[PDB]
Amino acid sequence: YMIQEEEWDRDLLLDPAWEKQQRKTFTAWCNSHLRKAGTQIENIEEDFRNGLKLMLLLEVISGERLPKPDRGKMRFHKIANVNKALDYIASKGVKLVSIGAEEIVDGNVKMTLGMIWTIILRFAIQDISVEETSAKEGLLLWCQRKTAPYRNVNIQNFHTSWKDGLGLCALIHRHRPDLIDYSKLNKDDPIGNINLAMEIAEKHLDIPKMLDAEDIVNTPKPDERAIMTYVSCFYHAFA
Repeated sequence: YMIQEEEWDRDLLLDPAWEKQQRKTFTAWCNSHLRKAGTQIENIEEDFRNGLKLMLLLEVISGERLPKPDRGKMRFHKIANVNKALDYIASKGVKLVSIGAEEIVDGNVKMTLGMIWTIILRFAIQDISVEETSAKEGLLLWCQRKTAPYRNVNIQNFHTSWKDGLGLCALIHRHRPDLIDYSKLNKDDPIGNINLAMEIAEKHLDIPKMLDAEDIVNTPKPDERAIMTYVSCFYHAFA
Protein backbone atom coordinates (compact mmCIF):
# COMPACT_ATOMS: atom_id res chain seq x y z
CA TYR A 1 0.00 0.00 0.00
CA MET A 2 1.15 3.51 -0.87
CA ILE A 3 3.72 5.76 0.88
CA GLN A 4 1.48 8.71 -0.13
CA GLU A 5 -1.37 7.54 2.18
CA GLU A 6 1.07 6.87 5.07
CA GLU A 7 2.56 10.36 4.81
CA TRP A 8 -0.91 11.98 4.79
CA ASP A 9 -1.93 9.81 7.78
CA ARG A 10 0.96 11.36 9.73
CA ASP A 11 -0.15 14.78 8.50
CA LEU A 12 -3.44 14.35 10.42
CA LEU A 13 -1.38 14.71 13.65
CA LEU A 14 -1.22 18.45 12.90
CA ASP A 15 -4.40 20.15 14.11
CA PRO A 16 -5.62 23.02 11.92
CA ALA A 17 -4.82 26.42 13.47
CA TRP A 18 -8.40 27.04 14.62
CA GLU A 19 -8.36 23.79 16.71
CA LYS A 20 -4.94 24.47 18.24
CA GLN A 21 -6.19 27.84 19.33
CA GLN A 22 -9.63 26.75 20.62
CA ARG A 23 -8.04 23.73 22.29
CA LYS A 24 -5.45 25.78 24.11
CA THR A 25 -7.79 28.60 25.09
CA PHE A 26 -10.93 26.61 26.02
CA THR A 27 -8.76 24.15 28.07
CA ALA A 28 -7.11 26.91 30.07
CA TRP A 29 -10.54 28.65 30.49
CA CYS A 30 -12.13 25.44 31.80
CA ASN A 31 -9.13 24.97 34.14
CA SER A 32 -9.27 28.50 35.56
CA HIS A 33 -12.74 27.50 36.83
CA LEU A 34 -12.25 23.82 37.70
CA ARG A 35 -9.36 24.78 40.04
CA LYS A 36 -11.98 26.11 42.50
CA ALA A 37 -13.28 22.54 42.52
CA GLY A 38 -9.77 21.12 43.19
CA THR A 39 -9.29 19.46 39.78
CA GLN A 40 -7.93 20.11 36.29
CA ILE A 41 -8.28 18.66 32.80
CA GLU A 42 -5.31 18.01 30.48
CA ASN A 43 -6.84 17.05 27.15
CA ILE A 44 -10.14 18.71 26.20
CA GLU A 45 -10.91 16.09 23.53
CA GLU A 46 -10.73 13.27 26.05
CA ASP A 47 -11.55 14.51 29.57
CA PHE A 48 -15.24 15.51 29.12
CA ARG A 49 -16.29 12.18 27.49
CA ASN A 50 -17.60 10.69 30.75
CA GLY A 51 -19.55 13.85 31.66
CA LEU A 52 -18.16 14.13 35.19
CA LYS A 53 -15.80 17.12 35.02
CA LEU A 54 -18.30 18.75 32.61
CA MET A 55 -21.03 18.63 35.29
CA LEU A 56 -18.54 20.00 37.83
CA LEU A 57 -17.49 22.86 35.53
CA LEU A 58 -21.20 23.79 35.16
CA GLU A 59 -21.65 23.80 38.96
CA VAL A 60 -18.52 25.90 39.60
CA ILE A 61 -19.43 28.63 37.08
CA SER A 62 -23.23 28.69 37.73
CA GLY A 63 -23.03 28.29 41.51
CA GLU A 64 -25.97 25.79 41.31
CA ARG A 65 -26.03 22.08 41.99
CA LEU A 66 -26.69 19.73 39.09
CA PRO A 67 -28.44 16.36 39.75
CA LYS A 68 -26.24 13.52 41.03
CA PRO A 69 -23.83 11.93 38.44
CA ASP A 70 -24.26 8.29 37.28
CA ARG A 71 -21.51 6.12 38.77
CA GLY A 72 -20.24 3.26 36.61
CA LYS A 73 -17.88 2.82 33.66
CA MET A 74 -20.66 1.52 31.42
CA ARG A 75 -21.00 3.70 28.31
CA PHE A 76 -24.67 4.50 29.02
CA HIS A 77 -23.64 6.13 32.32
CA LYS A 78 -21.31 8.48 30.40
CA ILE A 79 -24.17 9.23 27.98
CA ALA A 80 -26.52 9.93 30.98
CA ASN A 81 -23.98 12.29 32.58
CA VAL A 82 -23.35 14.31 29.42
CA ASN A 83 -27.18 14.44 28.88
CA LYS A 84 -27.47 16.00 32.37
CA ALA A 85 -24.80 18.58 31.54
CA LEU A 86 -26.58 19.42 28.23
CA ASP A 87 -30.06 19.49 29.77
CA TYR A 88 -28.74 21.95 32.39
CA ILE A 89 -27.24 24.26 29.65
CA ALA A 90 -30.55 24.12 27.71
CA SER A 91 -32.46 25.08 30.85
CA LYS A 92 -30.26 28.16 31.19
CA GLY A 93 -31.27 29.50 27.76
CA VAL A 94 -28.84 27.91 25.32
CA LYS A 95 -30.51 26.44 22.23
CA LEU A 96 -28.03 23.71 21.17
CA VAL A 97 -27.74 22.89 17.43
CA SER A 98 -25.75 19.91 16.03
CA ILE A 99 -24.63 18.83 19.55
CA GLY A 100 -25.63 15.55 21.23
CA ALA A 101 -24.40 13.35 24.10
CA GLU A 102 -23.49 10.45 21.84
CA GLU A 103 -20.90 12.31 19.77
CA ILE A 104 -19.49 14.02 22.88
CA VAL A 105 -18.95 10.62 24.55
CA ASP A 106 -17.28 9.52 21.24
CA GLY A 107 -14.75 12.36 21.38
CA ASN A 108 -16.13 14.35 18.36
CA VAL A 109 -13.68 17.28 18.21
CA LYS A 110 -15.77 19.95 16.48
CA MET A 111 -18.77 19.05 18.57
CA THR A 112 -16.90 19.06 21.89
CA LEU A 113 -15.25 22.40 21.10
CA GLY A 114 -18.70 23.76 20.00
CA MET A 115 -20.27 22.69 23.27
CA ILE A 116 -17.58 24.32 25.44
CA TRP A 117 -17.90 27.55 23.39
CA THR A 118 -21.70 27.54 24.06
CA ILE A 119 -20.80 27.36 27.77
CA ILE A 120 -18.21 30.10 27.65
CA LEU A 121 -20.60 32.30 25.66
CA ARG A 122 -23.52 31.69 28.07
CA PHE A 123 -21.73 32.13 31.44
CA ALA A 124 -18.95 34.63 30.63
CA ILE A 125 -20.09 36.80 27.71
CA GLN A 126 -23.93 36.60 27.37
CA ASP A 127 -24.72 38.89 30.27
CA ILE A 128 -22.12 41.56 29.37
CA SER A 129 -23.96 44.84 28.66
CA VAL A 130 -22.44 48.25 27.78
CA GLU A 131 -24.46 51.16 26.29
CA GLU A 132 -27.54 49.00 25.52
CA THR A 133 -25.39 46.48 23.64
CA SER A 134 -25.23 42.86 24.94
CA ALA A 135 -23.02 39.72 24.62
CA LYS A 136 -20.41 39.61 21.77
CA GLU A 137 -21.30 43.07 20.43
CA GLY A 138 -21.28 44.54 23.95
CA LEU A 139 -17.86 43.03 24.77
CA LEU A 140 -16.57 44.51 21.46
CA LEU A 141 -17.92 48.04 22.20
CA TRP A 142 -16.33 47.76 25.62
CA CYS A 143 -12.93 47.00 24.06
CA GLN A 144 -13.41 49.93 21.63
CA ARG A 145 -14.12 52.40 24.46
CA LYS A 146 -11.19 51.23 26.57
CA THR A 147 -8.75 51.32 23.62
CA ALA A 148 -10.01 54.54 21.94
CA PRO A 149 -7.20 56.68 23.40
CA TYR A 150 -4.56 54.38 21.90
CA ARG A 151 -3.75 55.59 18.42
CA ASN A 152 -1.77 52.47 17.41
CA VAL A 153 -4.88 50.24 18.14
CA ASN A 154 -8.09 49.86 16.12
CA ILE A 155 -10.41 47.26 17.62
CA GLN A 156 -12.92 46.44 14.82
CA ASN A 157 -13.36 42.73 15.47
CA PHE A 158 -12.30 39.76 17.64
CA HIS A 159 -9.59 38.45 15.32
CA THR A 160 -7.27 40.48 12.99
CA SER A 161 -7.60 43.58 15.26
CA TRP A 162 -5.83 41.58 17.97
CA LYS A 163 -2.88 40.09 15.95
CA ASP A 164 -0.17 42.59 16.81
CA GLY A 165 -0.84 42.26 20.57
CA LEU A 166 -1.24 46.00 21.20
CA GLY A 167 -5.00 45.75 21.85
CA LEU A 168 -4.27 43.44 24.83
CA CYS A 169 -1.55 45.70 26.24
CA ALA A 170 -3.80 48.78 25.95
CA LEU A 171 -6.65 47.11 27.84
CA ILE A 172 -4.17 46.52 30.66
CA HIS A 173 -2.52 49.94 30.44
CA ARG A 174 -5.85 51.79 30.56
CA HIS A 175 -6.98 49.99 33.70
CA ARG A 176 -3.47 49.63 35.20
CA PRO A 177 -0.86 52.02 33.74
CA ASP A 178 1.51 51.10 36.62
CA LEU A 179 1.70 47.54 35.24
CA ILE A 180 2.85 48.36 31.73
CA ASP A 181 5.08 50.85 29.91
CA TYR A 182 2.84 51.12 26.84
CA SER A 183 4.77 53.82 25.08
CA LYS A 184 7.77 51.50 24.51
CA LEU A 185 5.65 48.90 22.61
CA ASN A 186 5.25 48.72 18.79
CA LYS A 187 3.76 46.65 15.97
CA ASP A 188 7.02 44.89 14.95
CA ASP A 189 7.10 42.51 17.95
CA PRO A 190 3.58 41.00 17.97
CA ILE A 191 4.67 37.75 19.62
CA GLY A 192 6.41 39.69 22.40
CA ASN A 193 3.41 42.01 22.87
CA ILE A 194 1.02 39.09 23.27
CA ASN A 195 3.28 37.07 25.65
CA LEU A 196 3.98 40.23 27.68
CA ALA A 197 0.28 41.01 28.25
CA MET A 198 -0.39 37.38 29.07
CA GLU A 199 2.53 37.38 31.59
CA ILE A 200 1.30 40.60 33.22
CA ALA A 201 -2.33 39.32 33.28
CA GLU A 202 -1.19 36.06 34.91
CA LYS A 203 0.99 37.64 37.59
CA HIS A 204 -1.31 40.47 38.60
CA LEU A 205 -4.89 39.68 37.54
CA ASP A 206 -4.97 35.87 38.12
CA ILE A 207 -5.84 35.20 34.46
CA PRO A 208 -4.03 32.14 33.03
CA LYS A 209 -2.06 32.36 29.78
CA MET A 210 -4.84 31.15 27.47
CA LEU A 211 -3.86 32.30 24.01
CA ASP A 212 -2.03 30.41 21.32
CA ALA A 213 0.33 33.28 20.47
CA GLU A 214 2.32 31.80 17.62
CA ASP A 215 -0.91 30.93 15.76
CA ILE A 216 -2.54 34.31 16.37
CA VAL A 217 0.40 36.12 14.79
CA ASN A 218 0.87 33.65 11.97
CA THR A 219 -2.66 32.72 11.05
CA PRO A 220 -4.35 35.05 8.51
CA LYS A 221 -7.46 35.30 10.72
CA PRO A 222 -7.08 34.22 14.38
CA ASP A 223 -9.86 32.25 16.03
CA GLU A 224 -12.35 34.77 17.41
CA ARG A 225 -13.96 32.36 19.86
CA ALA A 226 -10.57 31.89 21.46
CA ILE A 227 -9.86 35.65 21.54
CA MET A 228 -13.37 36.45 22.99
CA THR A 229 -12.81 33.84 25.70
CA TYR A 230 -9.56 35.51 26.77
CA VAL A 231 -10.75 39.13 26.52
CA SER A 232 -13.94 38.17 28.44
CA CYS A 233 -11.60 37.49 31.45
CA PHE A 234 -10.18 41.02 31.24
CA TYR A 235 -13.71 42.44 31.35
CA HIS A 236 -14.67 40.47 34.41
CA ALA A 237 -11.32 41.32 36.07
CA PHE A 238 -11.66 45.05 35.44
CA ALA A 239 -15.42 45.62 35.97
